[PDB]
Amino acid sequence: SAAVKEFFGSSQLSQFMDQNNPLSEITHKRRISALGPGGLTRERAGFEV
Amino acid sequence: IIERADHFGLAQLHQLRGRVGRSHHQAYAWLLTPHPKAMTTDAQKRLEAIASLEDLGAGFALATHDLEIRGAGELLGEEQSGSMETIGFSLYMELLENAVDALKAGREVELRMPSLLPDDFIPDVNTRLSFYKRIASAKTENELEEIKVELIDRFGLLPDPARTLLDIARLRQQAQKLGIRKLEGNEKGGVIEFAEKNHVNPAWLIGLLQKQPQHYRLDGPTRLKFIQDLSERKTRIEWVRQFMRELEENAI
DNA sequence: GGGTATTCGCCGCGTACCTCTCCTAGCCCGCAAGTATCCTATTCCTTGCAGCGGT
DNA sequence: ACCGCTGCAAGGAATAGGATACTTGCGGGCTATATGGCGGCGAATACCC
RNA sequence: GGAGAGGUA
Repeated sequence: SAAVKEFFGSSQLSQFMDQNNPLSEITHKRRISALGPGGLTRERAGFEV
Repeated sequence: IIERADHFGLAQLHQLRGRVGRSHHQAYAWLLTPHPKAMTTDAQKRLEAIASLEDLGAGFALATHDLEIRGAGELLGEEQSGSMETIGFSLYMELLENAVDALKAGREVELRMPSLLPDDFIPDVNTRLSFYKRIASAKTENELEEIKVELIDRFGLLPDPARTLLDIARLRQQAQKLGIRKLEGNEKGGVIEFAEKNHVNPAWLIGLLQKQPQHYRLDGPTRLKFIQDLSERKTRIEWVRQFMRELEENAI
């Protein structure tokens, strides 16, 4: 329970939903991030990425 | 001589000790116990208390110790011994006086199922008792309907115990006219105990017996055993209703 | 020894503001709440062998 | 003077409910193991003379 | 008060 609940409720990928548009929800759901666990960091990325 | 006195209340131990003597003679009272480390702590406490008090007239100090060690129970309810978070005496006297004053200016088809008016239905007791009297004394289905309408008007929805009580009153009213003195029922079946002079059509009764021998068997002069898997209270109620209805349609 | 090279580890990487969520794991101990055996009432019946009328 | 029948015993289970102690369910209230960033630099070794 | 996520110039 802890192992799963901690991840879903609090993780760097389960984020709030922008909802002030249908378009907002759609485009947000299709997002493709490169950060997170196992991913590079926002503030140490070179131009190539 | 108590062979194993560890598991006995203080009241029981004192009472047993009170059985010896009763005369001019000197009487002993041995309370044999197991090895003390095997005894439970409360057994040690009770034994040390009972052996602590060996005097004439000590039955009241012991009683007042058993109280305030086990505590007085629900003053208005059951569970005489124990804390039980009982209501206070000031509240009890107020409620008793209130009920008294309100009362002064006033003034079988058993089926092994609850058939009553639950407390959540009618809080005060006098109204409950009055409606019990009214339902039990009502001699017509019309008056039972009037009682039902009064109940719905004054308290709203009828709990299952209330509806079972009302339909049991109706069934008893029908059976009183018919002649079945005691109609019984349980989960497995039931017994019809007719009167000395019932109004059951003999030919139709024999027809029922010979069409369903398994469900109608005469065991005695007026005892008819029927076997039915009466799992549900509602289904039992309606099966009995239809049984008695088909009976009265053929009544002679 | 010593001048040189090579490695290793430390230090450093913009401002201001807005929205949101979430801040230890596990044990223990006492409360307290819910249960298996013992006597005196109750409703539940199903057998065993001798009398016994009656012929 | 033989026999099927009736009746007088025998044979006990299941609950109520006041006891006695077991069994535990719990909740508050405690204790106690990495793998996508470089750049610069100075200090610590390596080494081959 | 502190962390993390997102967002604006």
